[PDB]
Amino acid sequence: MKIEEGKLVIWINGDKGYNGLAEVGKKFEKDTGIKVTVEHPDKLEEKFPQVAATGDGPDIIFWAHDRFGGYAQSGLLAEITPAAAFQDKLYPFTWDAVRYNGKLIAYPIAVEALSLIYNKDLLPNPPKTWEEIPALDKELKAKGKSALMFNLQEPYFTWPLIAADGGYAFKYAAGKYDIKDVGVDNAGAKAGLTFLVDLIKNKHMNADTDYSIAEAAFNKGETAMTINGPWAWSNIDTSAVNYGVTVLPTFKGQPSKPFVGVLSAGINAASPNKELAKEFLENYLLTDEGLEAVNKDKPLGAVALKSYEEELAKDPRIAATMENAQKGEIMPNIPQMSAFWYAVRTAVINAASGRQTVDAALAAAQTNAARRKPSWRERENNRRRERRRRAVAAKIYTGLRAQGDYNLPKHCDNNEVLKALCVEAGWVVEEDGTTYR
Amino acid sequence: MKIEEGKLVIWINGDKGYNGLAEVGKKFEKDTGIKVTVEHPDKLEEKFPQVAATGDGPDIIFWAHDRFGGYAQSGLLAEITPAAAFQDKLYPFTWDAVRYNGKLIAYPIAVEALSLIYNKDLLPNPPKTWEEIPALDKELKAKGKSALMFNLQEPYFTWPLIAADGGYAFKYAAGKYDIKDVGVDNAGAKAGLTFLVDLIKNKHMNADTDYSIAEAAFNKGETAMTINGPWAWSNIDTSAVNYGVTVLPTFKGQPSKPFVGVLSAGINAASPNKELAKEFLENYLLTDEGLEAVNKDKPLGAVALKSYEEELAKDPRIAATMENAQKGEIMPNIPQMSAFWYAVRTAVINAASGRQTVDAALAAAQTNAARRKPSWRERENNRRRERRRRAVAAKIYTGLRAQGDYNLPKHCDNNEVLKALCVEAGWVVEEDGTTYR
DNA sequence: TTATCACGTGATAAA
DNA sequence: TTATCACGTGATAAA
Ligand SMILES: OC[C@H]1O[C@H](O[C@H]2[C@H](O)[C@@H](O)[C@@H](O)O[C@@H]2CO)[C@H](O)[C@@H](O)[C@@H]1O
Ligand SMILES: OC[C@H]1O[C@H](O[C@H]2[C@H](O)[C@@H](O)[C@@H](O)O[C@@H]2CO)[C@H](O)[C@@H](O)[C@@H]1O
Repeated sequence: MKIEEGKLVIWINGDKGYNGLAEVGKKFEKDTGIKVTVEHPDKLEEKFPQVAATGDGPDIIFWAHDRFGGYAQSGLLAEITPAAAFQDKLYPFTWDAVRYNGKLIAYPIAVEALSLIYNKDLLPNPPKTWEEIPALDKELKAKGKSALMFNLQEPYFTWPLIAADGGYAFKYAAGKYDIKDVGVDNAGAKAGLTFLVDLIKNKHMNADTDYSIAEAAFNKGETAMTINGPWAWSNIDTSAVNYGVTVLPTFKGQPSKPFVGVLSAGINAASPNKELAKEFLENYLLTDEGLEAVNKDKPLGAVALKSYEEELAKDPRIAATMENAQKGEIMPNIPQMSAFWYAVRTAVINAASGRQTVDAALAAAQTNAARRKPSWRERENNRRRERRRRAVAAKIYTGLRAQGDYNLPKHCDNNEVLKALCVEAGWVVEEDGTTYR
Repeated sequence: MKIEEGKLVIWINGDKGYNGLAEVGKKFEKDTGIKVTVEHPDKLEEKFPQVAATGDGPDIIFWAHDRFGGYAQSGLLAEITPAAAFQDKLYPFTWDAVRYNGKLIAYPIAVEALSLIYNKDLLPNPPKTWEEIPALDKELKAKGKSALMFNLQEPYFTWPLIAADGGYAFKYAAGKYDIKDVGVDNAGAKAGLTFLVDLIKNKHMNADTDYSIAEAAFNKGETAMTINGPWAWSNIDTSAVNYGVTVLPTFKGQPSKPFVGVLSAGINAASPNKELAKEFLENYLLTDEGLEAVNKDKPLGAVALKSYEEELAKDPRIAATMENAQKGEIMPNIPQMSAFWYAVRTAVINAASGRQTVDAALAAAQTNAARRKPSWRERENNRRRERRRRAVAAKIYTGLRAQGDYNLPKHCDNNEVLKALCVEAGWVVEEDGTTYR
């Protein structure tokens, strides 16, 4: 898709309140005539850097702030320049999450953190430590239930356990993140992931469990605990499960440290609708009535708008979310974040399946998370170099074929030409190419 | 995942009644103690041939019959051997759809065909031809609505229009399909796709429209028509849209010819649960109460079970489905079907976007749909041949380097060794490798 | 059918 | 950093 003047197309993840955001777009259209289409395509955070490099893509893209710095480095986002009065409507730290190289690159919407979700009926007293989960599962298995199921395919859900005992992504020193200092391979990281793998080896968890599998098992009352964000609450509300949201369990006496995301909206740098997107975001979405329509669909978490967050903060589920977010850290937005997430995703999946041990999976993840992505020109230098190496050799064999009179067969590879050249220079070449004078 | 003795894991597409099928699995577990997990992973029809080749994968896989012959050729499915009395409970033609090389390779469940779905309130008199859709869109656009939106990303939804004027997939002659005779590049195929592209060029349809985009626009009353199967009816029931299901529009005075699918269940050839899967499928799912629980979730279409289909056939939506299925054809199940679907998917997307003209997109699709997939041994013959070609050359240069005394530099590519060999034989080599005596 | 060379990125390493 | 050779499949074609 290409965006056109006069219409607004929005991308937002399929687990967010896209139907509520479409209501906000319908009110926008009612007051300005600008149609607003909300879409939730799969892997949007991956498709956007591909399509936006040539002017394609949506007008607005919704994602956690950790992806936007990579978008900004590639020149895909329009600089966000809201009035000082509007910046004051949002919490400063939410603005910090969308500041890259001194510039605001997106509008912050909501603060998201994973928490522990548990079935009050099956488990009135949720556990406080990770270590007492294997025993808890033994009790529930005798009843036909399981202790805990959560998404093992995305390292977002596993990172709180990895980070508890000291595992970290990029070290922050003296005002900046050091991208060569990755801490996914330390003792704290190995201890957390080994406990995860140990849960699978002892049949307390399934390596293939994914989002929908874990969501269904909890919402059907088959498992007593899940780990998820505020977006998942509305599906449990409609189910018959009476649930609570509380602090994540400790590991080795240390709190789980979830990576905190700030759902943000960036404007495509190629959109002839920048003013309309700025108007819709500032005056329609980032208002009480606008965030309410989205929040009633799928809860947003702790919204960046002060006026509406003073209402939402009364929800004890939001207070638990903040409790977990205080125990965690706001994610970096640096372009390296995507390479960090891929490497950890592979490390968690490979160790949970048994394809790799914990030590080997994390050692390679540390190398990958710090691997410098080669520039386009570097790739091009290599391609041209090998193209030139072949062209020189091709010319040589072209000259030997046309001028050697080498008593060649009708069809032969250039190796047979090279062999003929060797005997002419006084060499002996055997069949496997062994050569001597 | 690997399957284990005593439990049943099922894969079914995410647009089908997986929650209803889970109810059937829960009743199974109640009467036998065998837990049954229903999962709907993305692209299951693609993951199954990958994971099942090494013993992984689910116990049972649900898909339209067109994929199963390729699974059977790869040896991934257990032969289905139901008693004669049970075969008689299902319509013979549904059994034919799952017969490959004389053997039954799956249990048939339901017959699916696309129909025309329309909003009765916005459009009480649905159109009968494709040709009158562009004018109909002009009327609805002035009201703020659109005429027709359907999935343009999957060629299943576009094939009825391609096949109307004479386009076909594989020709059937003398009792068999000829896999070298592909008819996606004839005048009938070009005419149907050109009309599709013409709908996009004249702004009546969007090239990027996908399933969820089309489903939402119809279920929100923004478009007057969509093309979908019976699985989509329950989402429109919960919406406020008053809809009807009728025959697909004609093109060039000829009926649209949808490819008819038979939702089938195959048993993994690597499952130590074959008897349990056979028991669950025959005595729990393929019963009235079992198909009812699934059908109440997402409608199945015209079920293969005679006793329950005599009930469902009274539904006028099912009668329209059958009306369309009679105008279409049962899909082949031959292994080439997957290569046919990929080629047409690329042809439709490339022409709808403008990356390729209709003529070029269909010409390449015909070549691809008939392209013989090279055997593993053929791939291996090529790999070894090039490995051997490099090994011979490597030895030669190894001998020249160690015995030439060629006045070489410290580091040089093998091209510089070859150059030195040329002057020793009496040649002149320039820098670009131009050589002569 | 088999065959040759192209092709761009990977594995490895000198510096 | 740049450098070399490996690597398996693609483009092309003789037969
Ligand atoms: O798992 C890697 C993934 O983690 C985070 O993604 C979250 C997202 O922030 C949430 O809003 C929600 O959608 O769950 C996602 C995990 O599936 C990072 O934001 C993302 O960049 C990263 O790839
Ligand atoms: O579009 C190619 C696709 O068409 C059919 O898939 C259908 C399927 O049969 C229906 O049950 C439903 O899920 O919609 C699908 C299209 O998205 C073929 O069965 C399938 O093999 C083919 O790839």
